[PDB]
This record gives sequence, structure tokens and C-alpha cells, in this order.
Amino acid sequence: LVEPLTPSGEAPNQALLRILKETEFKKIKVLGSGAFGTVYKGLWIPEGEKVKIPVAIKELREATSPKANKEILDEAYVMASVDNPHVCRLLGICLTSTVQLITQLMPFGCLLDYVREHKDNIGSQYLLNWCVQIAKGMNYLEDRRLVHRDLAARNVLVKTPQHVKITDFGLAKLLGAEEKEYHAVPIKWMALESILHRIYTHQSDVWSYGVTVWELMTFGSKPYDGIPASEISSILEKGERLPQPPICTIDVYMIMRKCWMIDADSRPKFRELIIEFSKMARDPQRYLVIQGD
Amino acid sequence: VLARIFKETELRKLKVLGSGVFGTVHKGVWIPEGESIKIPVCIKVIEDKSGRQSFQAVTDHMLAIGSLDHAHIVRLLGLCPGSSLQLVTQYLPLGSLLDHVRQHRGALGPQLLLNWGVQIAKGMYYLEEHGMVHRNLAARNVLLKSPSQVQVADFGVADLLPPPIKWMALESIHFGKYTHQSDVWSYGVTVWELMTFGAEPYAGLRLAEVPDLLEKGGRLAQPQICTIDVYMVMVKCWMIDENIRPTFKELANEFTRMARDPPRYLVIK
Ligand SMILES: Nc1ncnc2c1ncn2[C@@H]1O[C@H](COP(=O)(O)OP(=O)(O)NP(=O)(O)O)[C@@H](O)[C@H]1O
Ligand SMILES: Nc1ncnc2c1ncn2[C@@H]1O[C@H](COP(=O)(O)OP(=O)(O)O)[C@@H](O)[C@H]1O
Ligand SMILES: [Mg+2]
Ligand SMILES: [Mg+2]
Repeated sequence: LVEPLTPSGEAPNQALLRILKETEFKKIKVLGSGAFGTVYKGLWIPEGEKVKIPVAIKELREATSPKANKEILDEAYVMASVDNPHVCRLLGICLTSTVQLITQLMPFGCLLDYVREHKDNIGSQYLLNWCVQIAKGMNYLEDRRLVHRDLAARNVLVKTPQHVKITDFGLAKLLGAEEKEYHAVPIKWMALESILHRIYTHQSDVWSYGVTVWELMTFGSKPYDGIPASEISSILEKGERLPQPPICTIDVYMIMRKCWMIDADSRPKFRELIIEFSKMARDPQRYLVIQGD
Repeated sequence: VLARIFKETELRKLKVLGSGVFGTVHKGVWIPEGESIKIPVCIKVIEDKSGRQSFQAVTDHMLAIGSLDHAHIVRLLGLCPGSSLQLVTQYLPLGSLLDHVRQHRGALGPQLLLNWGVQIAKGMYYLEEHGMVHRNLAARNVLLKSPSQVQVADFGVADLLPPPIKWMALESIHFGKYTHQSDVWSYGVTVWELMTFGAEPYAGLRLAEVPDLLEKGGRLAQPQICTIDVYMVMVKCWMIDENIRPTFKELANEFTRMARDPPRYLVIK
């Protein structure tokens, strides 16, 4: 008659998923090109209220199966669930022919782009602060049990030079209290087990974090460049890693190398990373040798 | 699950219960011709708008409707042909689910709400697996058999008349196209009614601006008691493209998993 109950004491997800009609927001220009769809820069005017809000509008290519737009709906779910200064937030979706996610615009955009264009005004303390903020964001993500399966310099947005946030969540998955691992592509950012056994954990995003920090310290160099996507497992298996960035001291490269250990449990925690990089950030010219300061 | 046929003298209409979009429902009595017994029944009168005058004979959509039987649908006890078609069913005193949730509101258990979602889903699934398209699913057309069990009513009626706006899918409004997908849409709206304790869909608006809003990307807002998990379902039911929408099987299953742990998905007190 009624369904028998067996309760799992987890908290109800009371995230508000607001929906907007297309006529509430305008599309000004294009920010991003791809096969996924299109990212726009535009304006959102909530009707009634006074303000007009700068926004990014991500619009999608139609469904493959019942599953293809599951992707974008899970993305919206995750982006509506998170709340953190260093991970930013879904403002709503427009359910039309093509689903459109609507987020707050970040004027300076991609962080990879930023460290690539401003190579010689980027001082120690900005880089280190960035590492700290990213570590904080990933820690929040870990403490709400979802794994960012695609952490990279591409997926970090710049609100202000002081302030950066994490965003993609297209591949993100929520682990149950039950689970510890996720069984399932960015080859040069994934951990070895992710390539060999399709295993994703919080300790894989630590590897991805190491590669990210490596991208930042090399001012936007391409990881394992000249080395195709195939092969890389062999390289990692011999024990070869990414080279030591010129501005990095042996301590920072120590942290990086520690992020790229085979044993996932040997790798640092995001907690530890926050502590370490916060400590380095209070004496930044000690841990990074850059000639501008 | 075989269709029984009545003679016009066997049926007697005692009081008008109300009228809707299609027919007029009477509280009446069945008196078999041999006997003097009066058995309380529900007689829905549908006027023949064919012009071909063919409710005088039992058609095959009639036999189709007269066939179906399931734990969570309102079974058709019998039918009576003629000038006007008379659909005879059981008289469910507890009334519709709409009035019920409007009357008890939050006092009902979240377990009951989720389980009712499951039951309605099962009924619609049965109807779908026997080729029956409802074309008029709503909170008003789900009646209480038991205080803990509900049944889907008024299925197949729409296809008895020649060729409700707030429960219809977009393709139905635009092109008069009706499928099981559109029934999924209507199911979404019905569950929305359920979780809001009987609210009026698109209250402030008028009937004219509903399809506009739907084509612009607008939907019914998230119910106060609904977790994002439960609202996501309704949202996926209201997709513009049919083949993206959930199947009734999937709906029943996900509402079953949700029903296995009510306080995680509905917040009421
Ligand atoms: N089996 C039943 N037992 C008791 N009341 C019923 C039964 N079937 C229908 N009714 C009542 O009949 C009244 C009007 O019937 P009807 O017009 O078919 O439904 P409706 O609310 O208008 N929805 P619609 O399908 O759009 O017409 C409602 O108040 C129902 O509660
Ligand atoms: N809210 C935003 N503000 C500014 N730029 C954005 C925003 N969202 C996306 N972008 C642009 O899109 C790119 C990354 O977007 P992302 O959501 O990761 O796209 P995808 O994951 O679909 O490839 C960046 O280059 C960035 O410039
Ligand atoms: Mg990307
Ligand atoms: Mg009715």
C-alpha cells in the first residue's frame, strides 16, 4: 500500500532553482566558442526590480538521448547547490528549445587568459593568493561531497585580480555518504588511476590542482606540450612529471610533486594546501623568484 | 477488464455533481431491469457532437476504455449508448485529490504526497502500456479510493469528441498534438498542484499568456516545500522537446526512491 521506509539522515537540498523567461535578459557578445554550445556576455533585467545585471549565458546543443541534456541539468543542479565566495553561483535557467544557464559575469574572465596576457605585472602575492582561493573553493566542494572532475586554469574565472572563482561542473559528480570513489576527457590534468581505471576521487582533483598551479607558475604554459594524449600513462609510470617552473623554489615544486604521487593517499589534502599556501602568501618573495617586484 | 453494456432504463440520475470541459457528471443509481435494487453509481453524460450520430452503437474506443483495469485508475463499470453517451463508474465519496490537498494541506504527511506521486505514475504507466492516452490529466481528475490510495480518472474521454490549457503541453496547444509525452507534461503540472497544496497554475496570468510564457522559457515556480531534487523532475517533465521528457516508468521509479525517504525531499511542518 505505502512504500516501506529506510532513511538516510542526509539533509534536504533546498537550493532554489529560479527560472527566467528569455525576454528578461539580452545577449551582447560572444565570450566562448565550442562544440558544447556557446557562452554569451549579456544583460539581465529582473522585471519589477531596478537593476540590470551583467551576466554570462551558456546555451546548449539539443539532446542526443534522454541523457545528453541530463548533463546540462545536472550541471544546473550542482551550480544551484553550491554557495561559496570562491565558487560562483547559478542565477537561473531559461527552459526553451535550448537550455540556457545564466551566471554572474566575471569581467576579466578566464584565469589562463589573464596570466597569459599580464605576464609581467603578475607578482608573487597575486599568484599565491590565487592558489589559496582555488584551494579554498576546492575544499568547499570536497566538504559538500562533489568532485570537480575537470579542474584546470581554463575553468577558473577572474572576478577581480584579487578575486577568482571556480566554474565548470559539466563533469562534476556528487558522491553519496555511501561512496568514496567515482567510476566513469582531459588527459594531461587527470591522475594516473583516472586514465588507467577511470577512478575519480577528491585526491584526483588534487593532482588536477597540482597541474593547475603548474599552469599558473609557468604563466600559462601547456602541460606536457609536444607529447600527445595517448602515451602519457607510460611517462607517469616511469616517474617523470612536469618540469620545475623557473620562478618556483624547491618548496613549491615539492608541493606540486607531492600532488602528483601515484598513491592517492600520499597526496596532500585541500585543507593542507590552504594552510601551506596561506603560510607562503605572507612572505611571497621568499617562495617565488620573479623580477618585477 | 471486459466492457459491460447498460440499457437506458437501468440508469437513473439523481443529482448533478458538476460539469467540466467535456461532459456532465451525475450522482445516480443503477437498477437492473429484473430487480428493484438501487446501487449508487457515478454517471457521466457526454453529448454526441459527431453529427454522424454514432454513440448509438458501442465503438471501439469505447470498448478500449471499457477494457482497462488497474489498482490506481478508476475502472469503468459500464457504458450506455444512445443520443448521449453514459459512462458508469464507482461513486468515490472522498472526492478529488485537489480538494483533499486543498483542505488538509501540510497536515498530510510528505510520505503520502510522494506515495501519491508514485501511484499516479503507476496508473499513467498502465494506461501508457495499453495504448491509452489520457489527454486530460489533472489534480481534479485524480480521485481518492482510500485515504491512502488514489486513482486516475477521466481517461480516454477526450477522444470521444471532435477535435484545460494550463495542463496541456506546448505541442498540444499549438498543433492539437496529443501523445503520452503530453501526458507526462500534464503529470508534471499535477504534481506541482499536489506539492503546493492545490494552487492555481499560472494564477495571475490569463489563459492567453500561458503559451507565450512557456515558449519564452518560463515555467511554474518551485513549490515552497519542494527540494531541488523533486522540482528537477517537474522541470524535466515540462521540456519543450518530447523525447527528452521522462517516461512514466522512470517517474514512478524516481518517486519510489524518493518515497523511501520522505523528509530528505519534502520539508513540511
Ligand atoms: N467517481 C466519482 N465520484 C465522485 N465524484 C466524482 C466522480 N467522478 C467525478 N466526480 C465529480 O464530478 C464533478 C465534475 O465532474 P467533471 O466535470 O468530469 O470533472 P472536472 O472537475 O470538471 N474535470 P474535467 O475532466 O476537466 O471536466 C467534480 O466535482 C468531481 O469531484
Ligand atoms: N560567468 C562567466 N563570466 C565570464 N566568462 C565566462 C563565464 N562563464 C564562462 N565564461 C567563459 O567561458 C570559458 C569557460 O566556461 P565553461 O563554463 O568552463 O565552458 P565549458 O565548460 O562549457 O567549456 C572561459 O574562457 C570564460 O571566458
Ligand atoms: Mg572548459
Ligand atoms: Mg473530470
